Amino acid sequence: PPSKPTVHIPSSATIGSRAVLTCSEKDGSPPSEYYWFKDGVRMPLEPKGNRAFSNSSYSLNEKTGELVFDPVSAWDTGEYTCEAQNGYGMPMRSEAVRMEA
Amino acid sequence: VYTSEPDVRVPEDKPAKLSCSYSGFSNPRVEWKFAHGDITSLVCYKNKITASYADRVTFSHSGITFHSVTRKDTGTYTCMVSDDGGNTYGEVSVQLTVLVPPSKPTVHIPSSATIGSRAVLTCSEKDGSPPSEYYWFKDGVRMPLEPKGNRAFSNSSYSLNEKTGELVFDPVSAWDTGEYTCEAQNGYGMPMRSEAVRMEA
Amino acid sequence: AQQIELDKAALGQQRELALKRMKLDHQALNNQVEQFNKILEQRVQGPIQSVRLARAAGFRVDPYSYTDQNFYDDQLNAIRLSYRNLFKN
Amino acid sequence: QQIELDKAALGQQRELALKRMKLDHQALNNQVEQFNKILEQRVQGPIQSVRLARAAGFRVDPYSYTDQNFYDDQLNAIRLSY
Amino acid sequence: AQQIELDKAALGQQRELALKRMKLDHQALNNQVEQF
Amino acid sequence: NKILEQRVQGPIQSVRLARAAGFRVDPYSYTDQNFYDDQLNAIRLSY
Amino acid sequence: GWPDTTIPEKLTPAGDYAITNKSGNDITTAAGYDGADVIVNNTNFKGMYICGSLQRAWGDKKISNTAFITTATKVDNAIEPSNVIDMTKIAVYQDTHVGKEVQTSDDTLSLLGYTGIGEQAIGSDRDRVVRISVLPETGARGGNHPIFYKNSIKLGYVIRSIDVFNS
Ligand SMILES: [K+]
Repeated sequence: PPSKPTVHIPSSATIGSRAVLTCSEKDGSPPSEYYWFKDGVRMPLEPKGNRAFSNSSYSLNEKTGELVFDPVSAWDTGEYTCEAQNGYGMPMRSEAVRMEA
Repeated sequence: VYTSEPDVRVPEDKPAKLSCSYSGFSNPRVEWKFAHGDITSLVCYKNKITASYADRVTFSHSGITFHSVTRKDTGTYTCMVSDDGGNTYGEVSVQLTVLVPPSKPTVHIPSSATIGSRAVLTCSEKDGSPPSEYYWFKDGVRMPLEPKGNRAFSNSSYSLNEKTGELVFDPVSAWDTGEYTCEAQNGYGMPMRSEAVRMEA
Repeated sequence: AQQIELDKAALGQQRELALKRMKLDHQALNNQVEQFNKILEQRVQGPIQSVRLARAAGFRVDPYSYTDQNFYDDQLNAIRLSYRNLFKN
Repeated sequence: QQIELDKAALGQQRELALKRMKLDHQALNNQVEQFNKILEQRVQGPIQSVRLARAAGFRVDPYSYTDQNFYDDQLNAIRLSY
Repeated sequence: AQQIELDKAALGQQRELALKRMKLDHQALNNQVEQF
Repeated sequence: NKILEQRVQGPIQSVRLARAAGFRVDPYSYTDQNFYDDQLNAIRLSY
Repeated sequence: GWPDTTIPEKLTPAGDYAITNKSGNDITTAAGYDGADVIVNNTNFKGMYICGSLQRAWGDKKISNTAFITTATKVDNAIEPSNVIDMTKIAVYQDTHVGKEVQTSDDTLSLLGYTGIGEQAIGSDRDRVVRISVLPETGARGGNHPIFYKNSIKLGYVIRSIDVFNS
């Protein structure tokens, strides 16, 4: 399965800045993917949709969890967390962490 | 959101099912969308199939089904689902591969070679669905992945891209003459053996 | 100018508050029907919601037994049923 | 320069109370179809419930199919605004 | 002419927006009878 | 929604609770249908 | 030993089980099963059976899988209910691992279950019963009436059972 994955988060970025969030795991066999939360609800694959995230802007490297915020909008504040899963066992989740604009 | 079988493999014209198991919603709304490389389209919207595909495709909010398929329908599908207004949300992606077996592939033989020089043998095929790997022959028998070993072949030398066909006599030897062929297969259907050709050293 | 300047945005700030107490009033008004347009459905599934129930915890319930043709299709089948056995040996 | 703010703040009373007046239309436009629906289901629900249970093969109990009691849900969806 | 121009235009809105409600007030009335 | 969520998962639990000890079951009162008119005060009439 | 119950409807058997409560959900547990407005069965092999399917053949590894059978008329990718059984109306949905070639798959099958969740009895809709040409049938006599013999049966994906009628 995935082990509990590592992450890296700046707790607060500047409004209209750039920011990056990652989630890493070691025991992924097959390689564990990564999917992000925000206040619990899982993050889309793109902000491009009627998602409440049409204003925001980012991309994903779901195999790497390399979540972007380029630019960082004001509303992009949230409780972000990744959910590691190789589609086997159980999806393991990282710590609870915030981010602020 | 939840699914059961992402790696679907089917022939042409035959069915499919694309499970989209969701949970925890009150007034959901479902969104399927096609995707392959540059191409993108909507299959469904508001629990309703898009007119481009409704004439053959069905619907059910556990997952959809194609009454029939083509290789063009291959790609990637994504059952984006949301509560009414995004109070709750999830996603899932599914990718597909219709099974067209390969055809008699195109071959590439310099029928003559200089010895100590370099020759290049390649093979090429169109109906790879999935991409049809190649496995080379000499004199009817099959050539290794590496000539190193108790092969009767390590005296010569070559290098492969067996999925692609890039076979190179690096270098050629006088011993290397024989009757060569590429053997096409995508792990489905019969292997399409190609035209056999000499290689004059 | 400052007296205006904070009032330049006071209205748009009230425009933020305004739509949202208009939203909540809309969030429940539709939801009033969401409660209602399916409580009525339960009356449509009166029987099975009781029989799919008791069979689950855990009884031996056997509603299928009936004897009287009070449906107008049952006897009408019996009309034809008795009409065929009559001619056909 | 008190005019551009009043030209717009006419103007916020206006299109707000608009929506207020609009939403009070759906307060009752939804209510009527929350009521006129009854008089169909007053007859149609039972017709479908019995059309349902007949599929399995149950008894039908031809006295209790007509609710007539729980279809006093009109009693709370009856206006007397005042 | 701010205190003579933009005082009467609002009166139209103050007028109409009530008469909107007068219908909706009138609407429940005759809708009640139809509902009665 | 808790109501309709209970509404089977009451009696079920209640019976399976009682039957774990081995009572007579009273196979009409397992389902109540009256006390589960507590919807009646949990209904909007927002107005 | 071939059974008698048609499918309810046209359907293209192409995938896995799926049932959903409320027409707005998907559920995979008991409390969710009973805790249900209704049951929907968004499945593609709904009114079918659960036979064992030893699934042999010449030169075919990839061990046996389960089958699903009814009577129905087959049209090129799907089926439709017919109840007048002939040599053409037989139906199966077992994956015998066929690539690009005739298989010649001998098989054996034993009646073992059902699929049509949401239903609540079998042998009650005569229109779905498989008869060759004629259906034996009676009505009340004297003051005596007919009967059936109830007999529980398996269901497949869900642990519950369902009630058969038997003459
Ligand atoms: K086999």
